Amino acid sequence: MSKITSSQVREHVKELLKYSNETKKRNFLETVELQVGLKNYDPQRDKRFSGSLKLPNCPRPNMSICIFGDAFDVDRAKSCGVDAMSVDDLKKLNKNKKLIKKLSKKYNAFIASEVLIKQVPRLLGPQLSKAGKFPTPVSHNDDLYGKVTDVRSTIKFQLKKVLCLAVAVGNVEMEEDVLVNQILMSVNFFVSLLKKNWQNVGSLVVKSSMGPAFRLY
Amino acid sequence: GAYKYLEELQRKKQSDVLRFLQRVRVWEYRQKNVIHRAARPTRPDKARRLGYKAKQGFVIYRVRVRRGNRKRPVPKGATYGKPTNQGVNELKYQRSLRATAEERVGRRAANLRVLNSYWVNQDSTYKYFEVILVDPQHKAIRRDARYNWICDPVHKHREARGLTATGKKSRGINKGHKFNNTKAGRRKTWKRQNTLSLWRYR
Amino acid sequence: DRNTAAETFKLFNKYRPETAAEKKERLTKEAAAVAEGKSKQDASPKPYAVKYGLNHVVALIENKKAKLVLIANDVDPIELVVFLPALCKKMGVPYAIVKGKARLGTLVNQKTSAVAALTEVRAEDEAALAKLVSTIDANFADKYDEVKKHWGGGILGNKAQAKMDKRAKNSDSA
RNA sequence: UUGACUCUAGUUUGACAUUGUGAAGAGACAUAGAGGGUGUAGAAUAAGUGGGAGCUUCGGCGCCAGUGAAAUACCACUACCUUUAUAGUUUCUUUACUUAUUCAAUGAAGCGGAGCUGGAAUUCAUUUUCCACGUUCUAGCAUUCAAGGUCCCAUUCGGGGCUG
RNA sequence: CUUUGUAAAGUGCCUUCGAAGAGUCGAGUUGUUUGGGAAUGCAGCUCUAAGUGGGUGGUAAAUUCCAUCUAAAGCUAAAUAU
RNA sequence: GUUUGACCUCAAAUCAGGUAGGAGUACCCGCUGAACUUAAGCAUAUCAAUAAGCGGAGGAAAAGAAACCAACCGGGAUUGCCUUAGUAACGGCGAGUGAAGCGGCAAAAGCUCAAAUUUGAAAUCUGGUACCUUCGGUGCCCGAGUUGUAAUUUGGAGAGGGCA
Repeated sequence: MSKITSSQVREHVKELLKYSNETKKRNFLETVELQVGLKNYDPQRDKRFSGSLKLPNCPRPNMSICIFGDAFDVDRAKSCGVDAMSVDDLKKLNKNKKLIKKLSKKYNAFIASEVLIKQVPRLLGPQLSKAGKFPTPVSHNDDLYGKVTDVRSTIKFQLKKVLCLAVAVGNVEMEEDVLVNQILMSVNFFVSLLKKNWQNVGSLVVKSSMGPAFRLY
Repeated sequence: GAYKYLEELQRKKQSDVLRFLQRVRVWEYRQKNVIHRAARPTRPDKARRLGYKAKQGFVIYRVRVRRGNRKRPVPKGATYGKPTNQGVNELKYQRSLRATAEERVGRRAANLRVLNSYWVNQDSTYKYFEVILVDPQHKAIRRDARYNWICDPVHKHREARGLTATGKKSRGINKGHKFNNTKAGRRKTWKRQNTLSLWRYR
Repeated sequence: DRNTAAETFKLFNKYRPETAAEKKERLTKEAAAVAEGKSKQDASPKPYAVKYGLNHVVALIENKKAKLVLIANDVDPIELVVFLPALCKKMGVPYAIVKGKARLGTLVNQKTSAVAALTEVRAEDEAALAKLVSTIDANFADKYDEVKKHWGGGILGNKAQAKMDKRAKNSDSA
């Protein structure tokens, strides 16, 4: 009803983000997310689009950083918490079985180059194939400080074999109204590839890495 | 005006309310005569839209025509023709059941003039109509200018000649390419374009 | 019920629409004062009468000017009135289903009225209206939301009542 | 006239409409909430999609060492089996209700329920439930309210209430 | 002769409004009819709407626009037939 | 259980005032409806949406002021003639049937209700009676009618309110 359930979604924010027993008050940013709620649940032998839609608002799945692009980004971003990995390395990295498992299990953010998107897809490529863990195009001598949002905001939409997906909706230190605006945008950019909404509605939830007994669709 | 709420309600015919009322009225009407009178309109908003007024001279008459096709009255179903006209059962009357209902009331109450009929109720073997008639002899109607015209003897048995809403429908009297055969009169149109019109100088 | 009805009709007995005589005399005074003084539409003080006729009071309820609406229970085609309690509630006018359209008709100097409505009242008689509005709101207005749910009828004849009461005492009360 | 060609009244079968209302089995659907899945290494038992570096009053595991496609723990939500306890439609089949419809009959007289009297049921004279309700040897008759009771008729004439 | 009249009509700018017809429209099907051809009208039966709505736009449908009217109520001389 | 009065629906009368049939039918509005015949046969077609049959009017009838035509630089109720045209179309695509728009002309004319709260006044109408200046008028009286009769509005508009 005129910004859907914004009377109970504000309760869903305030009665989670500031709690030390219910939400448990853990270490860091209590990162809020949401699944979907549809009747459009034909398992899609059509092979569902799975389109990587983006928004400039930051969900911030941003703990683990790495680097693949070299010769510029190594000595430009060494100021940041990145750790430089050279060109003769990914051979010895993937030579033992476990190293790549540890890498794509923990390392969830990557920076590449327009010259280092050539030697990428041979070795690492299909070792995971479904982890949703890849770099993105950023230039050699460029901003580097607009990447903190533009890369990790692009989270994934792979919906193969079963209709089980979930696009995260901001975190604690982000804007208060923007997460309740981007959820509506996240429904709109779902019905972009989908046909039905059911109807101007998803199925609301904002588990900030802890989901209490808030039983909303 | 209650008339707008009546008009809107009466359209929802399978609303729990009209469902009940259909069942109880169709019983009341079936128990009375075939062509009996009506003390007032059952649908006072429908009546007045068709031209009924609540002044002396205007009457309503409830009438129930049998449903179904027109069985050809030929004896033993034998037609004495060619196969194309051996039909007996699946044949339809060209006038409507409204027209038949108007026609039989027109014959019953000959002193009055049929203004307009309309649908009230129906079951499987009956359809129920309320004909709005007018008294052309009552001064009430003869003195008012808005209904003076009906008294003129060129409006005697409109329902018979087929000048009522039902008749005009059944005669396809409508403007457009759709009604080319029957616009100015099916018979008039036929004889006009089957007339050989010769001049003095050919 | 027949004591709330009695009191409603005792208030509604006043504000009876002007008679043919009372009208004529008032018109003779007014139309005379149009010559003598030339003071028209100020003479013949404002009338407090009951509002009546279906298409009149429907519009007074739609504009929310009505303070009490009496709805007849025996109108020839019920459809004329089936919508009126539901309209009356939605607009929030106090309404009562009163027994007799004949009783309403006798109150408005017609034969039948099928509806009545008090939209104004004299300052003296506003207290009675306020009380009788609260006692009729207890029955009709308040309980509308519940009565809306529940069906009437489905009631057997007295002979089939007695048969069911026999056939129910057969199995269970054996 | 017929297994000639083409039809048709009739009849019969189905669907729909007239066509309402209940009960015992079922689709649950808005509405819940416990199970509900071990190809793999691995403490061991990962259906999944998105979270993370510390929490918990103490216990317990992530963090990280660690295996593997899925990092557990801490939980949200999506269906993939199951349970039923919402009474939110017939969904299909087995019965029932009157009120539509239908068939009779009477010059629309005695219908239904109850109560008397039963004579009694014995559990025992009852607030318990089974148990009838004025006419028969005879080719007659049976019609205009008679008996008691109560007010009037001022006590003439009688006509009226309830029984019968 | 009056004399309607103190009562009726047209006209301009602003402001809020601006009701407009249901067993109908329409659809299926049967019959008939038309030059009207996946159906021109009419009629029976089943279903049965809507309110930026409905009809029509002479090849059925879906999506997108456009044009044009305003149905299911009604009065009305002459040019025509004889 | 009574007293009286309403209301609603349905009746009765040799009730006050009225009206319907029948005739005619050339032309007009409808319904119903063939076969001969044509096809060199014949069943669809054709004759023919004709004859016969039945219902209903008038001096004309019907129609008619757009749920129209169009696709244009757009026209603008209705009917009739010239034309479109023996054409587009139909059709055992055989026999055969077969419109419409534009264009010129004849005559031209437009309008009415329902859906609105008169609500500071059913303002409306039939009837009866009396009188008069009698295709009617007025006063009074019963009735109709608020389950809506008048004034206002008809889509081209228009209504309420404001100012000039």
